[PDB]
Amino acid sequence: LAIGKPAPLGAHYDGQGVNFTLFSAHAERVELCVFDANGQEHRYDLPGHSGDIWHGYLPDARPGLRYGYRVHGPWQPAEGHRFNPAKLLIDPCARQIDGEFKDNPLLHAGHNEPDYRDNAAIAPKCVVVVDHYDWEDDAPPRTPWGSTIIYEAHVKGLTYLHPEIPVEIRGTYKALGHPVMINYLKQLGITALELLPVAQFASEPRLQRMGLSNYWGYNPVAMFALHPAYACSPETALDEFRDAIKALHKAGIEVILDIVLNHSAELDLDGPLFSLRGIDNRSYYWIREDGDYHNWTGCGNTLNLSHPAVVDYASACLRYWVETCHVDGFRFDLAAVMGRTPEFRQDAPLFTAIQNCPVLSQVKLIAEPWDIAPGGYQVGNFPPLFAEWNDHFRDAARRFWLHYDLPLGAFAGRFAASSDVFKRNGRLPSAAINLVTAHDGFTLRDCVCFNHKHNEANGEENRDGTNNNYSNNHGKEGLGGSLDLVERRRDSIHALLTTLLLSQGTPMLLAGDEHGHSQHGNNNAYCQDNQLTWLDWSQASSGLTAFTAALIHLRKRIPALVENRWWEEGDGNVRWLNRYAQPLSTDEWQNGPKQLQILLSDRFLIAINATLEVTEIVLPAGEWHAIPPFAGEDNPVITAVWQGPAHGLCVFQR
Repeated sequence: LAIGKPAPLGAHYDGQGVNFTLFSAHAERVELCVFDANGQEHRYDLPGHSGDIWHGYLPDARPGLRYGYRVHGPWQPAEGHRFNPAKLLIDPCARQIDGEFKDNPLLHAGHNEPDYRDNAAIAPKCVVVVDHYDWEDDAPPRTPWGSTIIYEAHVKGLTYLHPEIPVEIRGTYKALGHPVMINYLKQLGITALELLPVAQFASEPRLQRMGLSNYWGYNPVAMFALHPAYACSPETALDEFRDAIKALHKAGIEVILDIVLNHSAELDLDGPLFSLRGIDNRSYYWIREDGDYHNWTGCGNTLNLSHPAVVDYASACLRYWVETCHVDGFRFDLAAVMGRTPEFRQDAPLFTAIQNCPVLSQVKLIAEPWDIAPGGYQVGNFPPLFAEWNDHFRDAARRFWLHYDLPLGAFAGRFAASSDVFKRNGRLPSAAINLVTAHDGFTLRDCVCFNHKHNEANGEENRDGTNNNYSNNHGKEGLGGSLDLVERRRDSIHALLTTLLLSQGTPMLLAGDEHGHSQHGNNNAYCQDNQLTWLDWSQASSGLTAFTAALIHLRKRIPALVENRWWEEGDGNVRWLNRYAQPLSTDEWQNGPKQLQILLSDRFLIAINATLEVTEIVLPAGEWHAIPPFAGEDNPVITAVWQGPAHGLCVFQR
């Protein structure tokens, strides 16, 4: 093997061979492993070793070359070292994997002693590849944060059962860019399509043994590879995905990738050995004093995102998806791990690396500001470049409309972009990603049809999933029921949807919530790739869809919601009025009836009756007319006193 160069990261062909690079601070020797047409394996030590980077060059190596790594080093259970050359490892920067990660006993690295059985026969291989994709004139929409509306969707579930999409592309990357979806997305009014993880992932062994699979995809095995199962053309999925991205960009729609950098599919010490564990367990992961893993993600392991080599690796990965795939931003799963040096720091290595990266600092950065370990709760403590998922808005809103036990003041707070949380530093209202629901938990519809979760299909006897849903089945457990039950919850769904799309901040709507999508009571469908999870369009509600689309287009017309500036007492952006159209007093905010009016930019008014009985609300001065979707366009009815439904609302304009 030639000496090659200590960069770039991974394997890159240059016309006369391939240059292989691999990081490892504790490896004693690295063997590039190549395979011929007879499956026979050929091994070569990597000549190069600059710093902590091992490198080499294979002259005449052509794209399509299957390879893997074999790393020698200390096998010290107590010190957190797990080097086991008996197991073929994957290049952590591999851009394409060949093979499936099906459960197998040969994969385990070993407990106190390294398992000596060779795993080459059933271990997916990496594939040298070249990218000649022509981007033509694709440019980033760069949509203002003040006019952003995110739509969380699952690549397969979004179009798998869509009647208007050609059967052979449903559930694939190709579908995302088909005229049917692009048109729908545009007419609905969303600006950013956020996809559940698309970095090649595997199904954990525990899932495969239960006859299930990993549906969401929060279990990455190759962070630089595009998940092939969602591709129409697997051996060339990336081209397919980028074609869909061109289309979406042409229609002015952005693409945001949900991504996990906090853990790998290697899970805990009982999980399969794929890469990191055998390349440099000590460096890649957060190890405790006894050599075992720090389980701060609750997934088995936690990448040490503060380690310089890991920061390089991570930031290089994020850069790859932007430069090669042209995504418009990221949504970080269990983001707190990114700031976790031992403790969470807003100035942690990854954050400063992201902020100083000319490319990454230019895209949209969204975080789930926390992890499950003590000190991992970082709501409102992320760098000013990041926006944050506002889970407190999720629960607050649910409690306000479904439980009637939330102070009128707390709700007004959540509606005003949760200032008490983001109103610091140079952060704007848009840092608050408001959501009523998301992939985890109940769909919007199930929040009004179920009091309890029904996760028995997940195989854990309903022990899994959150127990704090703040839901209200309105009378009977389950979908359907009397016309009354149907109308009573339609009022709540309209109210929750309005709260979401009209609140100050960045709205994120969950795909399927516009049309009554249900998961039938399952509130943790992470392992369900079937109906109950896939969007059922043939059964979708056209009425609620239009109701939702009108809301989103109304928003774009309200200055107080699109300017993205904090509202100041009396500046005109908003006024809070009671049931008599009077400024709420001190008492009223504390224990007054849950009824108020929110007039924005003094031309739009939202009337709220969050009590259990129909009431009358006297509107402010002027001639107010209900507007779509609460009334028809060009509505001539002037409302002086609003007859408000129980736990409902209506919007007016003057």
